[PDB]
Amino acid sequence: GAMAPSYRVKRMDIAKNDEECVVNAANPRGLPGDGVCKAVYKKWPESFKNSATPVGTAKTVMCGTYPVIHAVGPNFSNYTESEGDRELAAAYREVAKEVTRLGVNSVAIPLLSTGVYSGGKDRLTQSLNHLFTAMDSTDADVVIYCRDKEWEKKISEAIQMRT
Ligand SMILES: Nc1nnc2ccccn12
Ligand SMILES: [Cl-]
Ligand SMILES: [Cl-]
Repeated sequence: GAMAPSYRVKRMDIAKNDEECVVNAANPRGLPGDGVCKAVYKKWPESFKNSATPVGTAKTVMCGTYPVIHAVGPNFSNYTESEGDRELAAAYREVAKEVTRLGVNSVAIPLLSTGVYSGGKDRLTQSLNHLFTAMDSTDADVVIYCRDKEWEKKISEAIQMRT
């Protein structure tokens, strides 16, 4: 575990993370995809061997000794708000199990279902709160990776609020 487990946020490419493992915002078929998934495919292509897994699950594949946790959030274009909310919560619970099983002291994580799976809605608060529900009982240092400056500010404020 980390000596004083923390949450941090950084605005940069998750493929350049400084953590002991990465969470991919994966599609269920293990395809290269776009966004986080495509940068992850370019950085760790070996990790996409038998990475396909259902919505609401996480499957870890090693790239050398570096663990890539493929976490499949729901595409809110396809799910009802209610069913999507349940699957998004479940994907993060499966991430917490994998991070714990791997015995890592740190993990790089994107906000699942906030990009091309958002069904065109702002899901910063919904996705971040499900991340906290899952990860709060783990002792890994969590570093959240985001793209836009307003998202970095809002994620940083939500972390600082609970400290
Ligand atoms: N994950 C994330 N970071 N910045 C943004 C901006 C829009 C939608 C999702 N985002
Ligand atoms: Cl960058
Ligand atoms: Cl997404």
